[PDB]
Amino acid sequence: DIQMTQTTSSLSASLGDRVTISCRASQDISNFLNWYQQKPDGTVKLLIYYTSRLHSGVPSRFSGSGSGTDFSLTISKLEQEDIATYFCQQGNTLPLTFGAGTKLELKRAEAAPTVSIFPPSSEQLTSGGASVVCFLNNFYPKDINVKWKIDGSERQNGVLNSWTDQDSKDSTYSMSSTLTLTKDEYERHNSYTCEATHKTSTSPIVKSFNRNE
Amino acid sequence: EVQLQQSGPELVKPGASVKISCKASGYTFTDYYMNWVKLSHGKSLEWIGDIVPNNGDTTYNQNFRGKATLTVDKSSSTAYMELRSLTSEDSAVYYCARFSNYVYPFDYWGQGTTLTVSSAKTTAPSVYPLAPVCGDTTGSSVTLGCLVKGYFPEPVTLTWNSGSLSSGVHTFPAILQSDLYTLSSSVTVTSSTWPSQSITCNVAHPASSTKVDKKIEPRA
Repeated sequence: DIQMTQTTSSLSASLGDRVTISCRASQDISNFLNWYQQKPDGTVKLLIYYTSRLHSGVPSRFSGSGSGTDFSLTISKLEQEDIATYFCQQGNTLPLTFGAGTKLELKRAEAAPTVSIFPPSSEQLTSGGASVVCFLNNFYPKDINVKWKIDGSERQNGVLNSWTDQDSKDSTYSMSSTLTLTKDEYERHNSYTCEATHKTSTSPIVKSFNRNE
Repeated sequence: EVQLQQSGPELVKPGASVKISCKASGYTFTDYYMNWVKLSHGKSLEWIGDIVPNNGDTTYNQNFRGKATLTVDKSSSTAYMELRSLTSEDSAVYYCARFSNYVYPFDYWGQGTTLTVSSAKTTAPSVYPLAPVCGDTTGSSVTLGCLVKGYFPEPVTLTWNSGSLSSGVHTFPAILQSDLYTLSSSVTVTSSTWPSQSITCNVAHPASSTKVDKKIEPRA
C-alpha cells in the first residue's frame, strides 16, 4: 500500500504564526492528496483537496502545496479555532490511506503546577475502597512527573494518571493522579504524599496528609 | 447542506456482530459512493471500503475483508456497515463519508458512531466528593474534586453546579481500572467562595440512566 507519513505528531505555535504541516508519501501520488481537520467533538471536515484546492467554506488562511511524494498544509495566520488535528490522505491508489495526524497546540510561558491532595472520601471508605487523589493543575509545558509516597515507600502500583488536553482558555495542562488501595491497605499505613516534578523547579512540589489527623 | 446521519453508540460483547447505519440527504444519493472510515487511537484513520448505491458493488480495503460488510438501501438513501467477529481491537469511532470516486476527497462526513467491544457489564458510577484535607485551604483559592469510579461504558457527563461553574474546571479523561472506568474532575474557586457557597458535582451516566448530584461538604 502507499504509506503516508506525518513525521511531526504535535506542533506548537503562537496565535498569528505561519504554521506548516508536512506530509510524505511512500511513492508518487501525483497531486491526489487531501487534508482533513479533526476536533475533540469528533467532527471531521475536508480542508484542502487535490494538493492545493480549497474546500467550500474553508478560510483562505489555509493553503496546500506539494507534488509526487512531498506535501504540506500551511496556515498563514494561526487562529484559536485552528487548534485541532490534521490528517493528510492519498487517493492515487487503493486502498486509500491516511497520515497518522498532526496535532496543533499553543505556546505560552512556563507555569508551575498547583498541587492538591485528597484523602479517600468517608463515603468511599464506608463502601470498602480507598482512592487517594492528587491534582497537578495549570502547568506548562505538558511533561510532568508524579511520585506517590506511602509511609516513605514509593508506590507505583495502583497509580493511574490522566492528562487533560490543552486548556482552551489559558493554554495550560493539568494531570490527575489516583492511588487506588484496598481499604485494609489504606488503614495499615499512615503517611500519604504526592510529589510533583516539573521543569519549573529543581525541587518537587510536595503535598501530604496523615490519614486522619 | 449535505448531511450524513449515523446511528448511535454501541456496546457489544467480544465475538458478536454489529450493524451501523448512515442516512444521506441533501444530494442525489446514487451519484456518489458511500465510504466507511475507522478512527482508533492506536491506528489513527483507516479506510474500510466503499459501496456503489445503485447496484451495491463494493470495494474493500483488504485489511477489512471479512471484518466489514457494506450494504445499501438506495430507496431510503441509507448505507449500512456490518462488523463481525468483534474484538477489543474493533473498539473505535466509525465514520461514513462520501466521495464521487476514490481519486476525489471525502468531502462530507457523518458525525461518527462509537463502538465499544468488551465483556464488562453496564454499571453506574460511584461518585465521591473530594473535599480539601480538613486543614485547607491555606491560601486565596481552594480546589475541590469529584471522583467518578467504576462505571461502564463511556461516556459520563460531568458539570459543576449544573454547568454554572465552568471556569477553573478540569475534567480528566476516563481511564480503565479493574476494567471499569474511573474519571476525576477538579474545580478551583476563591476561598471566600467555599464552603460559604454550595458546590455540587453533577454526574450523568446515560447508559445506566443514572444521575448523581454530589454536594462537596467540609470533611468532619
